This record gives sequence, structure tokens and C-alpha cells, in this order.
Amino acid sequence: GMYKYIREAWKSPKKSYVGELLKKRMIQWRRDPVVKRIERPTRLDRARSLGYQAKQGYVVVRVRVRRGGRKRPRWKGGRKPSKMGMVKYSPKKSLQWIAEEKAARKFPNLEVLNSYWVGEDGMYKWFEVIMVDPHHPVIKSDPKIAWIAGKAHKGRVFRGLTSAGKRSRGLLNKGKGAEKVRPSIRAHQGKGK
Amino acid sequence: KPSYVKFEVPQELAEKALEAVEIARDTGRIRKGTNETTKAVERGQAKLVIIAEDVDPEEIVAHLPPLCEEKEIPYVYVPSKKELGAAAGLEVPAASVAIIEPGKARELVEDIAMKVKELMK
Amino acid sequence: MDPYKVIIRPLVTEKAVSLIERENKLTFIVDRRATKQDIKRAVEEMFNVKVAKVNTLVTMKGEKKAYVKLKPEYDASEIAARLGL
Amino acid sequence: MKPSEIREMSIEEIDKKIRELRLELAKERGVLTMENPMVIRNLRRDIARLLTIKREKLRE
RNA sequence: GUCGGUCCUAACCCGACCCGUAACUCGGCGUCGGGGAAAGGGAAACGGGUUUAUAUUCCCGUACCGCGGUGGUAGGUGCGGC
RNA sequence: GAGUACCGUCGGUCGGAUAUCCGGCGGGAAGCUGGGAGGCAUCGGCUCCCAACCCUAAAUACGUCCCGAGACCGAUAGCGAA
RNA sequence: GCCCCGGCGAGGCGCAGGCAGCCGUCGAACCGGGGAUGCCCGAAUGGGACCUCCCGCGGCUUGCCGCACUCCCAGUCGGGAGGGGGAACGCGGGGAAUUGAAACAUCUUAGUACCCGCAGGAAAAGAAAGCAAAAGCGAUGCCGUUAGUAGGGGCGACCGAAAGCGGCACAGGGCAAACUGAACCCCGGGCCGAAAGGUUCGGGGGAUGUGGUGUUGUAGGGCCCGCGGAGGAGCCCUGGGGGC
Repeated sequence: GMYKYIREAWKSPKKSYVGELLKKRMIQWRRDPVVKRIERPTRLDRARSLGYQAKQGYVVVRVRVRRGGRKRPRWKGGRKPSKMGMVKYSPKKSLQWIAEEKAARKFPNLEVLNSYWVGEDGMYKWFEVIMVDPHHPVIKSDPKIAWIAGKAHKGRVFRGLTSAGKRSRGLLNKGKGAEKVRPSIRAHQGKGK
Repeated sequence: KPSYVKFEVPQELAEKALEAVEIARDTGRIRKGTNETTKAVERGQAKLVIIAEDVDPEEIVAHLPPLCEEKEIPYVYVPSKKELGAAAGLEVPAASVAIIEPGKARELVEDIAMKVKELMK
Repeated sequence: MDPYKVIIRPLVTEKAVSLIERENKLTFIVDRRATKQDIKRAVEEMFNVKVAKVNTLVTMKGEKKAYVKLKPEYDASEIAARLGL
Repeated sequence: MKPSEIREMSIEEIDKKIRELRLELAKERGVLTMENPMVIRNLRRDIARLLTIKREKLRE
């Protein structure tokens, strides 16, 4: 037990005791910096499913991002009318992934593993990101996360191998409809997404 | 001050609870940890639940009061996890503990239960 | 620097010879990276003399050059003969 | 000079010989501006051998 | 050692943090730290002679600054003038 | 294995057409007597499968390099440079 | 240009045909292998640059070590990581116009040139909430065909797949949870051992769960029951032979 009850509390927070908790917590988070390290996860069931243990080498980092889409900058030279838009654009990455990348900038000796949603507002979204030190012996002594010390896993979040990146790349659909997403997007000339 | 706390137990009760836990550890049976405690309560083997107030996030232990109130098992609060764990016989701290098979604490648990009821009402 | 590496070369020119005769001076070519004090030591050891003054200039070939004046107890001509000239 | 000979010697004799050859090299470079054009090459490489061998000895 | 740099700040600039940006070798407020004038501010040398070619830089003669010392006095415990 | 499957709407993209994939906004589940797919939506039948966590060699692409070759050029040619 | 081990076996001192001279038979030059020394700038890193040069602080005995920024484990000491470079190939984002349509605006050029970021000797993908149709297949990836087809489109100019069939090559494993409950991991020092490995002391973590079990579909696993008790496939080199 103790895990399904947390899952229940968070499956709809407006209905549980979590809404007002989150109101207060945000009152205090809005003053914090954009990337902040913490002691313990807020959604422990979800963390421990995504891969998180209470050993040395795991780090939890909250990130704040702004909501909505993009506003393109204006164009200097002449354009055709199908190419003048500035406002109603949206990004092709998700805010989850953008947050992961900001954290990866701030902690350079580390590597990202996964992330989970932890709050909303009218202007901001909040994600908690998990990270792992690949040069710790406690971490090189565990076969579940000893792959991460390899020579092809640095830049993971940047090339797109985290779950958010796979989602945004299209690697959750397998048959009809996903003819253009394997083995990659460049392989098909960006013609998927 | 958190919101899973429904009432204010004083020094009296908190200290008696720590000593009851230490005595029940050294004589009877003690289930340590939120998950052990939760399962004990779900199966009915729990005769008293000690909960900590020094906890964050509250989502760890915020399910226990509204469950023990149903199963009709008494529960008290205490203000620190390090002390509770030291009592239970750990170097790490505990957020929740369950007393099963009391030995030499029976009357302590009697009084704790009565005062907890008087306080809740 | 260290003694015995400072001094590269002694000079033999008409100006240097004039100074040897008149002023009791020696004229050396030295490693750029040495200072007046290191030059002083170097001369003292490599020749067992007491020195009075050192003056330096970097040339238009990339060479540091030292005019060295000894105390009137000693004599330049002596060491100039001890060397070749 | 031959490493066989140099290896029969002590660290202080080696230091002394290095100083001596340094001085002889200076005075030869001096008189050069004013026969046997190889004195300089040979002395340089002598000092080189001496330094290498002293470093070996100290590393043992 | 004494000429000038080297020191001080000016208009101005950079770095780190911070906020933004899909991102940056891009953009920027504030805090902190640092740079920025061989005609601004600013310890101290003048005459004669010497060389094919340097000299307030070398030689003679007469001097001055800054650090550290040795030895004596002023003073600590002294006066003159409405 | 939940702000997930799914539903509407906006922008982009695709051969993807009332039937591609990505993202923003507003709503939002069941959870083993369970759940998904079967080219408009829905009802029934049948067939196939169990998402929202992770690792993984071989067959492949390249040639700032090497070996080795040539119905290639032969000093205004051949690489810009014998 | 200095040293050592080997090969070759008499001359040698770069392109580069000179004067004068030295090295070598105690085995050179040359070739293969391994070591030493290695100025300043530069990621450039103790702090600064109108000139690849300057200015310093601690601690030990002129000589030396240490001291950037952002981070992890610790914590009054220490131990570690990143940063820059690299033809073409690679993953992820941002994104034009000339031109064509005999003008042009949707389309085309084109997810192109170019820009930003991240990796390697290969990268990326990869073990069905799939394909299909009265029959059946069985992870990914590459070639040849399917095919200028289905299908998109001022239905104009034009754009444009897949499944399957034939072959190359082949390989499958682990978590979360349920049930147990410290039975567990790491650092440093000491004793066995040739080593792979095993045993004690002091610290760091871990009850907000370390270790064990467990992993899937006309279901699988756990708890309960009975019966049975082939994890024995792999690690090392004091050894003895072989091939390259």
C-alpha cells in the first residue's frame, strides 16, 4: 500500500486534498529560481515507476517553464504571404522536454533519466526531473542503471532518447500511420512531424 | 503546520507514546514504516498507530487517519521522525509505526486510547 | 634562471674592448629570461669576482646584452685573458 | 663521453662535469666569432647524455 | 631608483549569477568582481665631457626621493607673545 | 505504469483523402466481471493484441587515411599546388 | 636532437652535387618497439591584458605544491566529472528566396541552402495495446520489386507511399507493483590468495523501502496447498601445449 493511495490522490487533484496544497506550494514556488534541487520527490509512486531509487547518485530537480506557444520574430526581407505569420505558432517539442534540457544545462556532470508533471497555473508549468551521476561506484554496481555509464548515452535528452523525446518523435505508434518515423525523422526528411 | 493533523496532542501523550513504542519494541511486536503500517491497518492487525508531524511531502501519511478512523484503530501524532525511529530501534527516522502484540504497554495503550477519544470529541 | 645557464656568450667588439680597457667592464650575451640579479650571481660564480653594477638591453636581433662593472679590486683584462681575448 | 663511462660515476661528479662543459661551451662560442668546427655539437650532446643518465639514476 | 609605461578614476566595456529565447558564439535589468588615459590626476637630477654611431641612461662633479636600519638628541616629564 | 487513453478546437506537417503524425489551449476515464485496434461516425458479431518505464550484437553509411589497381591526364592538361 | 631492447651489417652527418672537420667494429646511420626532455599563447584554468607580456596569495624546505566556473560524493580535510578539437557519414530543432506554373497569390523550389545544439567509430531503431483477412505470419535494420501504383493537387504544373512476395543477417533480456522486511550497497585501512576472489575495523547512505521474488494475454505472477529437492553455467592464471 501507500502507493495506490498517492496515485489516487493525484489522478484528479481538484477533487482531493491536493488542490489547496498546490495553491500554497505554488505561492512559494513562484519566488524560487527556475531550476531548483530538492530532497525528495513529490510524486513518489510515479518516480519509482519511472526509475528512481534512494541510493547515492540520484538527484531530483524542479523546473519552471512558461505556458503557451511561440511568437516568431519578424522578418527583414520580403516574404510570400504563406510565410508571414508571427503569433499563432507552437513548438514541436513539448514543455516537458524543454524543461529537461534546461536542467541538463544547469547540471553538466549528470545525465537525465525521466520527468513528471507536478503542477500548473495560468502562466507557468512545473516538472520534476530525475538525474543520475554515471561516475559513482554505487551506480556502476547496479545492473539496472549501469548501462548509463556507456560511451553513447551522453547527450541523451538533447538527441531525444528520453520518454518525452520519443513521444514527440512518434515512437509510440507502430503500424499504419507510422511509416515515416522509423528509423528516424531525418531518414525521411522531416516528413513525419 | 500541516493539514493531515486533526488535533493537538500534548507533551503528555507524545512522550507516553514514545515510551510505549520503545517498550513494545523491546517486548512485543512493532511494524515500522508507512507501508508495513498501512498493510497492518488494512488487514486489521493494528492496535495503535503513531504518526509524525515533521513530514514533507504530506502525501506520504495523509491517508492513514481517514482509514484508521474507519477500521476503528486509535492514532496519535508526535512532532519528529528522528525520535520515533530512535525509539523503534533504527538509525534512520520513521514517519509511521504500528504497535502489535503489546507487552508491558497494555495500560499505556488503554490510557492513550481513552485520551485520544476524549480529544477527538 | 640558474647559474651556468644564464650566460651564453662573451662579446669581442671594438666598443667592448674600449670598455674593458677604460671602465673595467665586461660585455655579455645572455638569456632573455634572466634578470640583473641572476646575471650578478652567474658572473660571481663562473668567475669568482665581486660585482658592482649591471646594465641590460634587448637588441634588434632578440638578444639580451649586459654591461657589467666590477669593483676596483679586480681587473677585467685578467678574465678577458683567462678567456680567449 | 660514453654512457658506459658515465654510469660508473656519482651524481656530484656528473654535476661538476656539466658545469665545466657549460663554461667551455660559452668560451668556444665566444672565440668562434674571432678550426675543429665540431667542438660545439659534441659538447652539447655530451651534456645531453649526462642529463639523461642523471635523470635515470635519480628515477632509480 | 630620478624620462615615460607600470598606479587612479572618466565617458565606456567585460565576466559570473539572474530573466528571456526552440536554442545559442543572441538579448537584457539589478547585485557582485574586474578593466579603461605613453597630452587628464600623479615620489624624486642638474651641469661638463666621452663615441663612427647612445646618453637627464656611460665617466667626472655637485644633489634628491622611498623601504630598513644603527647612534644621539626634541619630546613622553618644554617655552616665548595681550 | 493518469492530466495518460479519449473527446472538441487552433497552428504546423504528411500520399494520408469526412480516414497521417507532432504541439498549444479547454475538458477527462476505466483500471482483470478490465481495457485497445480492425482507413467517416455509431450498434451488434467475429478476428488480432495488452499502451502510457529500460537495455540490446550481426547484416548498413563515410573516407581528413593505408594496401592494391586503371580502354584516366601527361606540365595553358591533371587537384588551386609534378 | 638524448637513453634501452631487437633486426641489418659498413659506412654516415634532411630537400641540397660545398669548405673544414666529427661519429662508427665496445656494432653506427637506417628500420620496428618502448622511454626522457618538452619555451610562451591557446579549453587556458590563481588575477589581468592597446600588442603570444605582466601582477600576485598560502604552506614546506633559491627550489617546490596548491588556489578558475558550474556540479556529484563528503564535509572542515579530501576524492572525482564537465568545458575545447575532428573531412564526410550520424541524432534532435529553426527555417528562406531565386526558379517552375511560359503573368501570379494556393502549390512548386523545399523540410532545401543556411543557422542553433548533441554524440561515435559507427550512430539511430529494436522484442507487437502490430500485420492481416474464411488462410495465416511472427522483434529491428539493408538490397531488389511492389510503382510513377493506391492516393494528394488553382484535380493545374506537378508531387508520391506501404503491406506483401524474393534475399543479406539473426537473439533476446530487465524494471514498477503485489508478498517479505535490513537478510543490502559504497569508501578508506588491516590479515589470507599467484591472481579471480574471500575475512575483520572505522565512516557514508537506506523504513518517504537497500536486498530477495516477479515480468505477461482466449492471461501472467503472488498468497495457500500438496509432490519433488541438476544453477552449475560462468571468473582467474602459480601452470602444461597449439595457432595467428
